[PDB]
Amino acid sequence: AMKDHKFWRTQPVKDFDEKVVEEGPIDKPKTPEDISDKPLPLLSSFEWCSIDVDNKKQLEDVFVLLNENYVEDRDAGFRFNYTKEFFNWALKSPGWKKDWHIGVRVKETQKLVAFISAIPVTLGVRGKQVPSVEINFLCVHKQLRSKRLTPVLIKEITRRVNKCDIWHALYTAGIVLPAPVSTCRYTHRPLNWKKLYEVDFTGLPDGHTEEDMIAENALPAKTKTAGLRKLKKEDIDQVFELFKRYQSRFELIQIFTKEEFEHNFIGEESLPLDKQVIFSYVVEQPDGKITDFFSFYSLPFTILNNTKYKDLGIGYLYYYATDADFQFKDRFDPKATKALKTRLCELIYDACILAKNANMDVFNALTSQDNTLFLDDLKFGPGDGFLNFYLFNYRAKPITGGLNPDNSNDIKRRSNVGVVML
Ligand SMILES: CCCCCCCCCCCCCC(=O)CSCCNC(=O)CCNC(=O)[C@@H](O)C(C)(C)COP(=O)(O)OP(=O)(O)OC[C@H]1O[C@@H](n2cnc3c(N)ncnc32)[C@H](O)[C@@H]1OP(=O)(O)O
Ligand SMILES: Cc1nccn1CCCCc1ccc(CC(=O)N[C@@H](CO)C(=O)N[C@@H](CCCCN)C(=O)NCCC2CCCCC2)cc1
Repeated sequence: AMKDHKFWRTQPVKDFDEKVVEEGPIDKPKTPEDISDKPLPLLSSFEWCSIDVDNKKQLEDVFVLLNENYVEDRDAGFRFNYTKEFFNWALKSPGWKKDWHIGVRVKETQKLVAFISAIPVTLGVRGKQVPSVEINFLCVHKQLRSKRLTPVLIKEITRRVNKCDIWHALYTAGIVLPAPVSTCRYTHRPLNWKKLYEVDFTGLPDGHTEEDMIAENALPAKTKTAGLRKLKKEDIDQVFELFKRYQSRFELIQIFTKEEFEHNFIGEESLPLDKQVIFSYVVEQPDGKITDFFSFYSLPFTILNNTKYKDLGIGYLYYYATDADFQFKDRFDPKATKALKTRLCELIYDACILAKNANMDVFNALTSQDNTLFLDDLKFGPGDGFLNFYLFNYRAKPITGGLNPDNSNDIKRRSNVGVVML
């Protein structure tokens, strides 16, 4: 259908038909001297803008913008609540630039009415290093939808990034578009089933009673794992080396330096429990050789439409890593596959205890990576929403996000997708 995308049909992206043999760039090489130094045009009523995260009324402009016009569920009763803190983490990774925090203020009043964003990252498509940028936070004010302002924001953020000599991008979106490299599904391990129920995040399956469900989803008040401790700087190297090792396993990943890792996993110390964004943990055995690591972050829902409650606490399982299976085999071979499982099913379970204890009403995950071994087992239910990963200017061989054709967790053949968008 690429032809019906009046805009996308002009972009360096893979296609629906097109099968590939050799993964590589889509445009004939370019160089910054080739790119325009002039920001694109926009109706006279509006002026481009650049957002300094460290400016307080600018962060404020964005936080408000997205807080009222960003992504909602398919039925519009819940909306993402990205907090200023969260922005402070995600928009300032190492290498970030204010020139890539593009805003679009209306000139007469200056009201921020559009945003699009890029932070730099280095991909690992089938192990082939690829200097790219990661895109996220594309948002246009509700009263400005359909004015086809988006292709501009893209055309403009692309332009700025080319000017820094980068030519590739990783972006994920829900809607279907040109080259889904892979796809995944969100799932939900209820922490506060009754509340989820009282705000219509879920319903009551027949033959069941709140007690039944409430008991069915019950979680221990204390984690069940020795060595289970929360990451510190001191660990980085072993951890980082551990993570690096583990993720080797997937066809599509981010190639974290050590710094743009520590930042990604240990957030600003100042912040209190109700503010904190990233929750990273590790398992330090007696001899020290920490063997386990997993993280998750907090990204609530603004419960629009409800009188019983105004906010939903949600914890998204982030990155994780474990030595189980590999020190064992070569192939992800059975005796080793199930070897991981039990160890995984044991980690995440504590993630759910941990997340629950941090006040998260529901714990989410994606059927990407080896999520599939523990999901069903750990009671992660099927979400109604899905996520599509894409690559701008790059021929990639379709990779795996854990879904059998009936959108069922593919427990056998897991997921080749290694990144985890924020
Ligand atoms: C190497 C450098 C290059 C780097 C750049 C790489 C690509 C980046 C672009 C992708 C950015 C998405 C990433 C994320 O942020 C995560 S996903 C988070 C996304 N956020 C939201 O959904 C928040 C709430 N929604 C809105 O704010 C939305 O308003 C909107 C901004 C998403 C879309 O704006 P709009 O509804 O007013 O439509 P429009 O008239 O302005 O433009 C339409 C054209 O753009 C495409 N259109 C509509 N929604 C789209 C979407 N989410 N992604 C992409 N295209 C979209 C369409 O396919 C179409 O074009 P066609 O004619 O071709 O069909
Ligand atoms: C990069 C990025 N980060 C965040 C967003 N994006 C990009 C935007 C495109 C990705 C996207 C769009 C919209 C959403 C919101 C969303 O889809 N929410 C769904 C996720 O699946 C949801 O809340 N599902 C819940 C509630 C929806 C109810 C209203 N329809 C569900 O299935 N709940 C039932 C769970 C239940 C299963 C059984 C066990 C108990 C829990 C998520 C991601």
